[PDB]
Amino acid sequence: RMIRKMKLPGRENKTAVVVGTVTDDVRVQEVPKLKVCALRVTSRARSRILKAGGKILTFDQLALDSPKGRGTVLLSGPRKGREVYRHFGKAPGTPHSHTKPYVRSKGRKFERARGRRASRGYKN
Amino acid sequence: APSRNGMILKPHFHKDWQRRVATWFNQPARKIRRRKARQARARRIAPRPAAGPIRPIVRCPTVRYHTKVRAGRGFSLEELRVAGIHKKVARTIGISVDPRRRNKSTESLQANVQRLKEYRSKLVLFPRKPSAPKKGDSSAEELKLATQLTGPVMPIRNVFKKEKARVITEEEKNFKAFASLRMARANARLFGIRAKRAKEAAEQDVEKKK
Amino acid sequence: SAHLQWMVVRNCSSFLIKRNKQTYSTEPNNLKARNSFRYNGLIHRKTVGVEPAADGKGVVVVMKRRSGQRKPATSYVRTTINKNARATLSSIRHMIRKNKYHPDLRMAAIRRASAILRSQKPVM
Amino acid sequence: WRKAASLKSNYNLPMHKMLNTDLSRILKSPEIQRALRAPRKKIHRRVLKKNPL
Amino acid sequence: ACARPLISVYSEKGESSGKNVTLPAVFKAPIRPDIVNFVHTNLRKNNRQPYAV
Amino acid sequence: PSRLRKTRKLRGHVSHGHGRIGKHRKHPGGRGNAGGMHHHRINFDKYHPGYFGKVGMRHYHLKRNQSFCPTVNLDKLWTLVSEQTRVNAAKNKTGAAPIIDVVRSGYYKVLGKGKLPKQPVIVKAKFFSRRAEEKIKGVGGACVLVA
RNA sequence: GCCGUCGCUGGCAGUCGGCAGAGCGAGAAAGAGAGUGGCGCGGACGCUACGCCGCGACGAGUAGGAGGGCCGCUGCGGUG
RNA sequence: UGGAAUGCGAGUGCCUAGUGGGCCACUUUUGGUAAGCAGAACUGGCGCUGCGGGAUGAACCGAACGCCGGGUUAAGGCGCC
RNA sequence: GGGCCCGGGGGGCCACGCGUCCCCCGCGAGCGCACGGGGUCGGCGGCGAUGUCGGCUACCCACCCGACCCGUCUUGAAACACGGACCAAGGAGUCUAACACGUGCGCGAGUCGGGGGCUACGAAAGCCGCCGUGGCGCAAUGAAGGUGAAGGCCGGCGGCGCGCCGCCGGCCGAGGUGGGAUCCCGAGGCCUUCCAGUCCGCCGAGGGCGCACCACCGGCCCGUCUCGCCCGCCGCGCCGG
RNA sequence: AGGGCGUGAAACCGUUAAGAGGUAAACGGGUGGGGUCCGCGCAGUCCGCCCGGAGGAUUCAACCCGGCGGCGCGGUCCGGCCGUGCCGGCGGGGCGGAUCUCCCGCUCCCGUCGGCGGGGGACCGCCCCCCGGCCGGCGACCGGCCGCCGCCGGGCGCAUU
RNA sequence: AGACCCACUCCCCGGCGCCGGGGGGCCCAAGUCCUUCUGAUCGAGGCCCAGCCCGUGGACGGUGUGAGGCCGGUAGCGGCCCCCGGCGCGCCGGGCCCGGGUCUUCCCGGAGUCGGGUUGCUUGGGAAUGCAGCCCAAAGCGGGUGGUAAACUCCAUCUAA
Ligand SMILES: [Mg+2]
Ligand SMILES: [Mg+2]
Ligand SMILES: [Mg+2]
Ligand SMILES: [Mg+2]
Ligand SMILES: [Mg+2]
Ligand SMILES: [Mg+2]
Ligand SMILES: [Mg+2]
Ligand SMILES: [Mg+2]
Ligand SMILES: [Mg+2]
Ligand SMILES: [Mg+2]
Ligand SMILES: [Mg+2]
Ligand SMILES: [Mg+2]
Ligand SMILES: [Mg+2]
Ligand SMILES: [Mg+2]
Ligand SMILES: [Mg+2]
Ligand SMILES: [Mg+2]
Ligand SMILES: [Mg+2]
Ligand SMILES: [Mg+2]
Ligand SMILES: [Mg+2]
Ligand SMILES: [Mg+2]
Ligand SMILES: [Mg+2]
Ligand SMILES: [Mg+2]
Ligand SMILES: [Mg+2]
Ligand SMILES: [Mg+2]
Ligand SMILES: [Mg+2]
Ligand SMILES: [Mg+2]
Ligand SMILES: [Mg+2]
Ligand SMILES: [Mg+2]
Ligand SMILES: [Mg+2]
Ligand SMILES: [Mg+2]
Ligand SMILES: [Mg+2]
Ligand SMILES: [Mg+2]
Ligand SMILES: [Mg+2]
Ligand SMILES: [Mg+2]
Ligand SMILES: [Mg+2]
Ligand SMILES: [Mg+2]
Ligand SMILES: [Mg+2]
Ligand SMILES: [Mg+2]
Ligand SMILES: [Mg+2]
Repeated sequence: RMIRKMKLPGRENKTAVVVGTVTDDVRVQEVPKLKVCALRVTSRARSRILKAGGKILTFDQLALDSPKGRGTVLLSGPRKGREVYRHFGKAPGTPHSHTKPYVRSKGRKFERARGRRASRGYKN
Repeated sequence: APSRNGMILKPHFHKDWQRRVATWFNQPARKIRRRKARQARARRIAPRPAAGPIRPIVRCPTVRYHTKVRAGRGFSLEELRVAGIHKKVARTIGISVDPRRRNKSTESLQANVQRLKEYRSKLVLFPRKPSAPKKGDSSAEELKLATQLTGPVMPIRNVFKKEKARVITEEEKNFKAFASLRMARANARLFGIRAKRAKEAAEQDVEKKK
Repeated sequence: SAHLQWMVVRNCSSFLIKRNKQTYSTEPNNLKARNSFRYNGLIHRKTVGVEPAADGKGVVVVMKRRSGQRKPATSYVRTTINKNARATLSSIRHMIRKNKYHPDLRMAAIRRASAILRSQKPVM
Repeated sequence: WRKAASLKSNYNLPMHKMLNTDLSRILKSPEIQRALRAPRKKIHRRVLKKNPL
Repeated sequence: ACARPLISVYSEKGESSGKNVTLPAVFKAPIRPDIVNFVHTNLRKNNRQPYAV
Repeated sequence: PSRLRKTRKLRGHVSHGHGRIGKHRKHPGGRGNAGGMHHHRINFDKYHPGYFGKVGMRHYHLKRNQSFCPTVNLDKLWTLVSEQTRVNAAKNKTGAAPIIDVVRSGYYKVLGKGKLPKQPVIVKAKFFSRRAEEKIKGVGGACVLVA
């Protein structure tokens, strides 16, 4: 995601600033050179970025490089990525509420009988 | 009463469970008891392997695990007969023997024969009478350089054959795998009824003759 | 670094003393004895101390040399000034200003080297 | 941080969330000092309101 | 930081011997008192013995 | 830590955080999941829909290892081999194609989700998906089966 | 007048000192910028930044909630 | 020319206690001879709320509360208490 | 009355320069006074060592106003509602399992040795990776058998009758619209005698790439339905796609 | 501490002292009266500068010697040390690799001939250690001479300091 | 079991007798050193340049507060002495007269039990998981199991009473 957000036209030779961590993404094969500044960079993303030839700054190094933050690209990972945000919204068992319920296990006989079958009772 | 949103959780605490509570405060006091009796045993059997008799190489059942290899219970009497070791004398040189094992394949029977050869060759035997050597007995030069082997004897390690990079032929690129799976699955789900429908095609079209 | 080990010493030191809504500090070379980043006598690279001379009269001045920093034995230099009340308060002043040595501590050093002279006169 | 632990199985010293921890030298550095507005260090306490009448 | 000095082994007579050892990299790892405390106040709950009426 | 809990600020208030009008009685709704069909129906229908009834066929002696089949997607297929196997086929010129054995890594089925890098492969696997096999032909490569 | 809460997501690392020049309250987006040609050795306080300082507005409360306690009780690891 | 006026920073997300006996008043209002009765509507109160007045007072009139000095009021008052 | 009370011939002006072109006919120094960014006096006087000075609080007493006994259930309690003679000590949201959310920490598509093993405090701590079995996460969907997550343009061939269908070999490649912190370009400009004149900075009309997120529309996987036309071959089929 | 005897609270009681007393007592706000002790009250703060007034030192500045410390764009002085630096090499070495390939176990077919159980060897990456090059740091990590400055000690100063 | 072959003398117990863990008993360092507090010190200060002495002993308890050095103890692959047992080697009197491989001929199994019906209990075991009562009551290329009752036919798997 930092690749495709730094490949957008125009923002070349800029430093990708993050406030969280820069995890690896094993399902990407080519890595360009990137100037990056984050709080953490996992020990398998330091490898890829440095073998590519990019720099990995810190927030103090960034504050010395560009105090006013000129030449940067603020980013932030997906916030609704957490599995928590799938139970939020309209409660389940409600017309057009694709919200995930809290169930011990998922299977044939765990909340599949009445409020889901048009046969047994109804469905929403 | 249930709250707004949560699980329907069933706690299995409707029996007098406080009576039958098992606490593990003696877990460190039994790890030392086991380790102590494990070195009293590794001192009672002085040069014999500390882990005990050698165990065979054994595939596992249950397609979940039928690609790993394991250490069985004993060497089947077939593998002992092939290796030439009497089933009642094997147990006295630290070879494990269980009679219950069969041997349907051969690639494993020869693996366990090669295993017995690799053990009956590393075996340092001490003479029954100390002050007098015997015929089938390692010479006195070994016995002084005979130590107690720690850990399992001839440990079993899952290996994988390294296959080098080939070049793909036009018979390999021609192979539609998914169609072959859906076809073999159909030709197996339908084999019985096809054979019966053809027994009927052959039981009717004969009546026309007589 | 100074700000780093100050963020470790600011509350869980052994010289820190907290009672009666006040918070002083008992560091060796802390002058004004109060718990602060500026006056702490152990955190910085260059500190100043003004102790009383071991005998009756005089004031010792304890500068912390730059070269020896992880060598506590050969780190501090000490100079006993057993002079009148004014020359010693022009020698501490020169020691700090003309050397440009931690210059925000000068009036604190004079104010302490005067408390010592005052606490060494014959009582009444 | 470049040579792993030999006696442990796979362990490298934890990385640093900031390298130059001396924010005194950082703050009075020409890189940052130039990119600042002049300090507004004047105290403007409440002006008593007299009566224009 | 990155500069690892050269500590000097001290003979048993107090005087410094000739031997030197380069400061191991562990002595530059981050000082995290919160992690140290959280680990201490949990690891020393382990040497505790049960007690109950 | 009791000294951090909420019963240390609740000393001196009569009802201890639980109500003056409606007391904190023992079980004013029944125990457990009681009244799933009678007086807790709005909750068992607003939050656990489908909790009551039967559906489907039973299977008496189910053994969870006859149906063992862990899958791996094409996107992370190239992560099973080392890195000097994917780049050695880049620098390669004799067209040789590395053999990726999947059941050796611990997956049986190969599903095709991600993109692939343009180089040939020989994927040995137990089960293949239609698209997982088409994305491999379309890049040039063979889908070996292994029983 | 004083205490407190809230807001200003306010101000202060500029204690930049004979390697000196002491400013950012003023109605009007932006430099007390560079270069290129026509004696007396002196100067309060501060800054536990989880700190300090300035401005306004506000201040009832059962059931209930939250925070802050350098309020208190008994033992444990450190430290005085 | 941000297409009436006036005012004011808004939007959104989780987790959530207590409650699910109410009562009074102006006005409208149903049953009843009526009731400090039973029952509705709107707003404001009491409950959860002191203070000045109504001698007294859950609910009326004024007015809502950090601790204090000066000044002025509300509603009520000014023979004496 | 308004127009600087348009124009001609005794009192008040926050008006008082010379040199033109022209329509209307950038630094003067001092010196004080003060209705001026919240109080000072560079004004005083009395008493003070065995009977007097100060001490708001705290002990007793006096007087004026106020003032019903607390906990409780209650629409409502000082109640002719209940508990309470007095004092001391003890006395009530605890621990375990599960779940959910929030939060701090380590690692991060991985993660965790909890079980096992190896080496006074120590029953601790350390270590194992060919001890990661296994749990949870990385894939869902169907009752199941089971299936299981972008495509487009290009030629060349066969078919229908210029498009499409299938068929081989190319290159392009993981949607879009609206809002969107942040960042980027910059017409013009930021004074000191006067113009050109470069570097450094900063502001800025307008124009851009657009984080997260939100709305909407497309796309993809499984189940199901409807309408269909084609392709596959060891088994040509109540087959498979 | 006097045989249920460490400390010996509260309610309750006795006696002594002080005050008080017809709207039960107690209570909040406000003062006044009296007591109890405290301030160890009762001639009332000190501090810097300067001016004068009387005295006493073995005393100031400035020089000389020795030590110590700071700073040094000593534009760029000598020699070190490190770099979560960067390139080179008729270099040595260790870890890892799902990158490749002479001897050996044992195997099928007559010591010939093919499969595989095992260490070399080649290779790639990292790391470590010697080689040269620069780069840049020594402010988490310096040593000598040189310069300026400060300070201390010892002299020299005879006193309008 | 017969024949062909090869291989081949410790194995066990009982003592007699001597050879290197457990219990019990006893003991093993060093200040009561000077001044000074107290009712009493185990307190306070001192003990040079052997930094008072010991320390593999600074756990603890007692002793007129508070003790490494007063006492018992603590540490020690420290010692000394008793008893038990093990592990050992000889010797006696006994045992035991012994094995494997290839052919050939032979032999081989557990009943009122399994099993079916039915009833009662139990189990997650659902057209009966297990157990038990009553009735019926076996077979021997048979029997049981193969988690849906039944027939047919295949295979897998053990060998109940
Ligand atoms: Mg509730
Ligand atoms: Mg409350
Ligand atoms: Mg209650
Ligand atoms: Mg509550
Ligand atoms: Mg309730
Ligand atoms: Mg409850
Ligand atoms: Mg009902
Ligand atoms: Mg309030
Ligand atoms: Mg109720
Ligand atoms: Mg009513
Ligand atoms: Mg109520
Ligand atoms: Mg209210
Ligand atoms: Mg009210
Ligand atoms: Mg009245
Ligand atoms: Mg008033
Ligand atoms: Mg009146
Ligand atoms: Mg009254
Ligand atoms: Mg009650
Ligand atoms: Mg009532
Ligand atoms: Mg009454
Ligand atoms: Mg009652
Ligand atoms: Mg009573
Ligand atoms: Mg109590
Ligand atoms: Mg909840
Ligand atoms: Mg969490
Ligand atoms: Mg006593
Ligand atoms: Mg006693
Ligand atoms: Mg007593
Ligand atoms: Mg009396
Ligand atoms: Mg004692
Ligand atoms: Mg002593
Ligand atoms: Mg003792
Ligand atoms: Mg002693
Ligand atoms: Mg002794
Ligand atoms: Mg002893
Ligand atoms: Mg001992
Ligand atoms: Mg029963
Ligand atoms: Mg039951
Ligand atoms: Mg069958």
